[PDB]
Amino acid sequence: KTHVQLSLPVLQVRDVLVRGFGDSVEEVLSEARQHLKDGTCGLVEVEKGVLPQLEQPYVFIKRSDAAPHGHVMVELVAELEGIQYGRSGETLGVLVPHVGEIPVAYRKVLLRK
Repeated sequence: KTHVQLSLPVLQVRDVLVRGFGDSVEEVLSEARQHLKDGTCGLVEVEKGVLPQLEQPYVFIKRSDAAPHGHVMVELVAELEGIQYGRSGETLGVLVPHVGEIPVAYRKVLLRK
């Protein structure tokens, strides 16, 4: 399938133990996709002061369309030193590894895989 229905645990930035996916744009997009497939991916909602608390490169989920079965269609865009790799809509949040942090909510998305 080109798209997969996921329910992503929404984490508070100060709970996150592993604050990024790796060290290159290509690695973080790779690792993000692997963690989404394995159900080991969390979502941090972006507000003032959140991104400086996480590690670059960043992996964002961005709205790809204007919502089958309650699931917003999203795609991955990475960012390193102010340059983005991909072009998409509004940010729903920044992806991070999930290693058992307690979420505050779940975000239903349809991920272009």
